Amino acid sequence: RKLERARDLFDGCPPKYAKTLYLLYAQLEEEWGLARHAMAVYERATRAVEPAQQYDMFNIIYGVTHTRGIYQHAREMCLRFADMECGEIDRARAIYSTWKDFEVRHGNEDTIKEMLRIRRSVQATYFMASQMLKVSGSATGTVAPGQSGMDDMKLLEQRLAAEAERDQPLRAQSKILFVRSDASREELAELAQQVNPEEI
Amino acid sequence: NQKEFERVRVIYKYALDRISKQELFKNYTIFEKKFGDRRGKRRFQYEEEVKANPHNYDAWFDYLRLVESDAEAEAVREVNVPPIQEKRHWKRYIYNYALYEELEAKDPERTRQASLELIPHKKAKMWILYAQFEIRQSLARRALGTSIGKLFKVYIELELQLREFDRKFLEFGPENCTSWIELETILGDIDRARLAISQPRLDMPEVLWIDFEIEQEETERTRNYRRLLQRTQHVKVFELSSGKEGSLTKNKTMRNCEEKEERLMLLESFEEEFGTASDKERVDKLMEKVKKRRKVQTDDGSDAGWEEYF
Repeated sequence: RKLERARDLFDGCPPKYAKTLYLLYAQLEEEWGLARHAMAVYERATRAVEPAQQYDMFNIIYGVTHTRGIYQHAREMCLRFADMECGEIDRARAIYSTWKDFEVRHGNEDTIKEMLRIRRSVQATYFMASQMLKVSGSATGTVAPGQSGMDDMKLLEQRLAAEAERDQPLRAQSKILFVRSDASREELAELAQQVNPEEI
Repeated sequence: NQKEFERVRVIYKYALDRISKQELFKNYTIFEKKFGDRRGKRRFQYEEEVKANPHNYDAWFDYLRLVESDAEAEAVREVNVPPIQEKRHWKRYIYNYALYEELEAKDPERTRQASLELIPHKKAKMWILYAQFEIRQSLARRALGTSIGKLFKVYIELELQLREFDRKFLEFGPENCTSWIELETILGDIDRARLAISQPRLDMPEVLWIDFEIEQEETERTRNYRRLLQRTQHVKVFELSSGKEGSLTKNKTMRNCEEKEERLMLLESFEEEFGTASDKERVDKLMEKVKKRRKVQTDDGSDAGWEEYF
């Protein structure tokens, strides 16, 4: 053992050595080695250490803190996904802290129940318009309801013929009241046809 | 870097008695360094850095500080155990949602002495009646003797007395008496399952007064056709379809049935149940080929009579 540690005084080599102590089941001592590696190699190689170190030490608050220290890319997301289910929203805030990332959070929030997801999009708005259209429209369909309809107007006005079909649908949805706004919507989409045709 | 175990601890302890009074961020970082340097048994500052950061999380508002009280208490629990529970009790009380948050934490603390903790959490006429039936009679009775006191309460309290009395007609009657104060039919159907039980139930339903009468009619019919028709006449008048289904299960099924169908048609194009009940009455007749052919004759007879009726 000491004969081996003499090497530690002086990465593949690192993981190998930690695997030695793991074979001897020194456990905690082994985790220390991963402490000594990561102080060296910085956010690049250190990740290569750190992914196995996490998977292992979790397998054995402490690890939570360790990711906390760690955080200063996808690894953060796997890790956060782990922590929430072994506070959840807190994790979603962390992922929030790019389109694919936005898509994920929304999924996990839906897993915590529906209500957040409509909420998530508002965060989402700030190619992305295609995604806000992907979720905002769904929220409008699901639909506070007056704020949601006015939001449907705010989103339809937020920024394409299918989208014209969308605004036309929103106008048509009214029981003889979404006509004027509907014709205005088709007019705006026509204006988009004008700006599009104007393009060289 | 000079490979000092003890001198570094002297420096670190001699620094962290004055230097955090401002605050303790670099103190926590040097705690992480001391836990790291010890690695390259010795996870003492792991707890001290986490507990200091937990308390360091500012309490703003009431629910925010009470939410943090759930975090640091769980951190203290896993790792003055009574004074941390007392300071946790004042944080939750000093914050609508804390009644459901603390109760959990409070119970856990108490479990981890029992008489004093229960009186603090419980701190109205029906609640005292619920306590006297399942307090002295540890987990479940006392582990739902304070959680229960705070929609399915009359149903759960009736199941609690039935379990406590049996280990009985004294506890079941207390549930049956509290069922009357729709709800009484649930306690009636349960007490009978354990024939007075079959009857009491019937009597109750009768006295009271579409789903409620369907349960009492199906129970008196399954036990072993006279009172099934009597319950149908004083309930069915879904309800029209139920009276047809009652006549199918319970000699004069075709005549009376058809009469009723026609009457319903006249009392409101809407003759789809007369051709359907006649086709099922023909197919249900005992005879295959002869049984199926008879069902076609009975079904077509209703269709011909229905198609020639305005």
